[PDB]
Amino acid sequence: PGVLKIVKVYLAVKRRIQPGDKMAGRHGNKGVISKINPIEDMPYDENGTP
Amino acid sequence: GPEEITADIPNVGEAALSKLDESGIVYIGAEVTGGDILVGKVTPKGETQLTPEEKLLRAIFGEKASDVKDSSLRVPNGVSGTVIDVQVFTRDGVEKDKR
Amino acid sequence: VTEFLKPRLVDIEQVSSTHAKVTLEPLERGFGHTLGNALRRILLSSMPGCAVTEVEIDGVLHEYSTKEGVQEDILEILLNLKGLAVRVQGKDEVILTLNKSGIGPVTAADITHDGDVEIVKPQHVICHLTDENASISMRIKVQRGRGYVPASTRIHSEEDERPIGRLLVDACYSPVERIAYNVEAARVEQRTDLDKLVIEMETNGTIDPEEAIRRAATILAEQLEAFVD
Amino acid sequence: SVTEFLKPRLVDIEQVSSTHAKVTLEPLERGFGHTLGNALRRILLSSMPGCA
Repeated sequence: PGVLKIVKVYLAVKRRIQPGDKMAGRHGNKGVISKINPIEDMPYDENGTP
Repeated sequence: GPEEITADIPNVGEAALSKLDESGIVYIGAEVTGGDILVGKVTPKGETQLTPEEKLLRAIFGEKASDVKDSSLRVPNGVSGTVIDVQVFTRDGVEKDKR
Repeated sequence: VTEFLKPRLVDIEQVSSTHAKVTLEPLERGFGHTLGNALRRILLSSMPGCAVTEVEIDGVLHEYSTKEGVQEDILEILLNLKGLAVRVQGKDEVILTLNKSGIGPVTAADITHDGDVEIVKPQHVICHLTDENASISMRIKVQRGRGYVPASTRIHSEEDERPIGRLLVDACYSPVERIAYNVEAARVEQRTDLDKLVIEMETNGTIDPEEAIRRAATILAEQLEAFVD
Repeated sequence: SVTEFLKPRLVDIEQVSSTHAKVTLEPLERGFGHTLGNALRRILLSSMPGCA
């Protein structure tokens, strides 16, 4: 009786990682996102795989 | 008087109404940045006397009369993003069905 | 200099259309690997590539929904088209229009192919519709960019614009995104021993391996010029 | 600059003495300062001609 009508509005938000995130692993291991450098900084593999 | 969603918010910015559909609510899928107002309900406000000062105010600007308190739905702080869809439920006896 | 033995790029074999294996003459060690790493950084950094800038699709106007006959979501179609790659002419900011109907498989042929735009994978998937009555028609502006950008980055640039219907997305704008710098001691017999370097570029096809390599080297030289001051 | 950014303008170098010094560069591009610094170190070390 209080409201003759009700209107629900739904909004969906995307989400990428941010500095300081919470990594998880079923091996129990937990990780906190520290820093991401330019892919140059990553050591190159024998095939150059950074 | 019930708070009716008709985008008829007294003293409302034009851009604020520019998003709300005629149903007070807004179009669908529309994205909101910051604290955007989506559904503008018009909660009734109290009335007054002749108030010749307010009579002159009505003769100049008018259309407000301090009679409809703004029950408009504005986006929460730190909340901004895409509105996937919405749902509206009206009690028996009310079937505006604007959207 | 003292018998510097200046090298020269040679035996440039384009392994693919978007990849290449380019060698060069021998040069003294301690810098050749460093030269390759700096070149990989500069080309990876200053990677001007033609990508998709803005989109407009008739059926999908605002954010995320499904229409009859449609298969992939607005962002899912965004990725699917991003699954294809774009190479532009000297003028960027080109506008492509993907319009099609029927029941056939989705391919990159059925898009607005003009002189300022090159399409490589004419077998790129765009989520073929299942209804004959369904008729895809989306016009998208494709620009050349140099680096990644947030999708929210362009928020203020178009406050009134980019209304519901107008679409803007984030991007990486890295023309190459796959290049390894391997330094090997070879190609020096008469003079002092020097390292022969082979470069295996792998790009998106927007730029040629040789042209991009030359551009990165010019940028590196220009930067080293400031080191004199 | 096709991601050409720019080149560190300010090149102030502070020398404590004739045998010890420190040099600072203005803003170079992300990774560009680091890659260039590593390259210059590798060059100046792996190649520093002179008489002795």
